[PDB]
Amino acid sequence: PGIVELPTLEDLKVQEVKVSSSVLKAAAHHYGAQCDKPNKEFMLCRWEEKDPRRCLEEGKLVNQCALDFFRQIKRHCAEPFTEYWTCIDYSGLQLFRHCRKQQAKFDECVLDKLGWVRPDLGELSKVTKVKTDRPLPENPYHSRARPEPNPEAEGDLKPAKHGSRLFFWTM
Amino acid sequence: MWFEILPGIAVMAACLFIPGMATAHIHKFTNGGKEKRVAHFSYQWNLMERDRCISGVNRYHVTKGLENID
Repeated sequence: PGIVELPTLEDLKVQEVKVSSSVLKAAAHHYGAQCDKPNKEFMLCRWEEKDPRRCLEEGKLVNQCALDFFRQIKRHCAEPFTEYWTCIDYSGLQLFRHCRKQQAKFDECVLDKLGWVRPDLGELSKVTKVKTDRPLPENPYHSRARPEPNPEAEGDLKPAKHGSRLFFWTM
Repeated sequence: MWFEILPGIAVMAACLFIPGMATAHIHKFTNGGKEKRVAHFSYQWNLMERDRCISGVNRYHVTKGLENID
């Protein structure tokens, strides 16, 4: 019994970034490097509040920053990125292994056109510290008041009054 | 004098050839030239489903890059 509150359709009307999974995979490392702040803030909100109905604005801002990143890569390094993501898309598993020359062209293009460097191995998987300004959810699980603990057992022990007190056994 | 044996393998080789190419070509034909994307894990399937959604024409192989976004 209650209300399943749901934000109206207007709040979740994001611009809906539209690139295929192969295109996303091609720009994975550079996007993670130069877009880490919105992703990290949004995910910390998601993990702390534990309520996607609450951190929708961070979901907006992450999409805004992703679209800005893709607009920059469109404006500066369109051709190498296009060839690289097409060559990634050809593979069934989308492995970076086969596509290394196009990766080199894309990397040098973004390095000398947008000042970017790909993260080294394992750099993109380190736990980061975010400087979010939202408060800490006091009751993320919405837990009710806990039952009071049972009365604690304490006190000095003396011999049982009149022994066992079990039938004729006096002692 | 075993060259007479050789035709038996030859045609048989063709037989064993026919599926291996055909499947590959079929995988290229039905998926727009590119290799059939394999979903061994839920992440790959989610990527394929989002591709089907973004394509607008309900086929995952149809890919959109920079031209789709603003």
